Amino acid sequence: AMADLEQKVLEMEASTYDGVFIWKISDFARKRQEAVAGRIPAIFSPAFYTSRYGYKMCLRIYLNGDGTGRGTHLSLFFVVMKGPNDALLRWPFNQKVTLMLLDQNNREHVIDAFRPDVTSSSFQRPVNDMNIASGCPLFCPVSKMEAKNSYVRDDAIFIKAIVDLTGL
Amino acid sequence: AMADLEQKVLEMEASTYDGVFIWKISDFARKRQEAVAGRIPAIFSPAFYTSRYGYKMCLRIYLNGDGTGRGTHLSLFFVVMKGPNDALLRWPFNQKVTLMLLDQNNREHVIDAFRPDVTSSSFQRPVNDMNIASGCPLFCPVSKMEAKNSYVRDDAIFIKAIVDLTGL
Amino acid sequence: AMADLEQKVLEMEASTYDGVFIWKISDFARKRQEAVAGRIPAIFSPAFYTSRYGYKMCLRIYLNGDGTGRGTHLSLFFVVMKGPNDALLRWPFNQKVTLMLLDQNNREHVIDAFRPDVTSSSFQRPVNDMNIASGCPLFCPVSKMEAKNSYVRDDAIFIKAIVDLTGL
Repeated sequence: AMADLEQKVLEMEASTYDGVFIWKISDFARKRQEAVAGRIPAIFSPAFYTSRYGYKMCLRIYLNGDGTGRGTHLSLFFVVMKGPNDALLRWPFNQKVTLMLLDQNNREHVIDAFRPDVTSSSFQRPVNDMNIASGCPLFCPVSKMEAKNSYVRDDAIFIKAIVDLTGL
Repeated sequence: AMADLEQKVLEMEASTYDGVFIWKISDFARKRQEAVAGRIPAIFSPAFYTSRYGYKMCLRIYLNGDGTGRGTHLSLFFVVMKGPNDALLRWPFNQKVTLMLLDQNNREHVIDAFRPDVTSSSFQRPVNDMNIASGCPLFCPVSKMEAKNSYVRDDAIFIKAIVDLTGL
Repeated sequence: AMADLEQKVLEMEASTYDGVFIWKISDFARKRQEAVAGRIPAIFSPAFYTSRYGYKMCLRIYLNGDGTGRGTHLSLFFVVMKGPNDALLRWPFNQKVTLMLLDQNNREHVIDAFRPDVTSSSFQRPVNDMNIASGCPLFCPVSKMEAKNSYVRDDAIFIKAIVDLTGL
């Protein structure tokens, strides 16, 4: 109860309703090692929405990679979740998604973007809490970021997601 | 206090600040029977506002009717509540209000609208937590909705309120 | 924990993210006297932001004055706080700030505005929870408001802050 209430509070505190989400990941070094050790391979971000009563979404990241990026890259994925208002939304989900690793020197951000494969189960109306994630297995080489550079600063990185709202 | 905190959280989670409110009512059948049985004739929706510091409002619904619609219609009412910034607002409340029962096939929503009766106590600056509710006693026949149709889907209905912001 | 969670909830409830904040100060008479008695010289307002992930700011008011306004004026100051996303923001803080004491008769509001002194310690990237406050020592004579007039009504006053978003 108490713990479950704190959770709702944190989720409410991180949520946004305009399709733009910024995820600050503090304690980067520790989490990065917990991933390398396979103790905590992935981390989910809090949920965010395309509009006040729009699609519910979240991100999933592997600090030491997944799939073709395992052990060599930071893998970042987008997840369509079951939203409270899904019955009012058009399905399958078909909004362009842009994902970024922010350069804290704003000189060169890592960026990738994709248009949902309407035939994939990842974008159908959610039956479970979350649909199968999809995104960027090779989002960023562990060396480009992590190592040093300008992506990690004061032991934290910022991930940014932009869900295009065309048609909504 | 714990229970009181949960309530505030849930209210904050539902609040909107642009005059548009979508109220999803799950467990329709059960609440519908609680209404027919006379155990819980009415339900208040969480509060929403015309602006970040505007009028505070909520909805009141009778799943089995009230007044001229008792036992035959779904009665939907609008409620002007005592807001924390009422001293900065113009009174009496004078914004056009639109109420809707959403068709979950978007085939044809039930809609009605009204201009507040400036001389009614329902729209004067609140002295109590809530002014006397007013709205639509004959909003929707129990048969048009409930029965089946496209308003009730997966045992839930969606009510939508839109407060016109002209002059604010 | 319990009180900690309530505090978090109260903060979230008061925050805004568009650079506009309205601060309602109730129990004016009592707090006014506590300031006069030197028991509680100043009060801080809840935090608000320039954007969803922008600068974090709050206000600091002296109901019985501070500095050149001590004992004769209401002193109102602006505070740049350490925000969770300062790494992503440009420093020093350089947005125009407008502060107002609202006339609850909307006939004559007290207003002042300033463009940050970029060389000031008050606008550099925060090292501590709060930077040195800056603002209006002689914002409003204790007599103009307090005494009576239209600023204090039903034992409450409203302070409003508007942070210009040009460049953000």
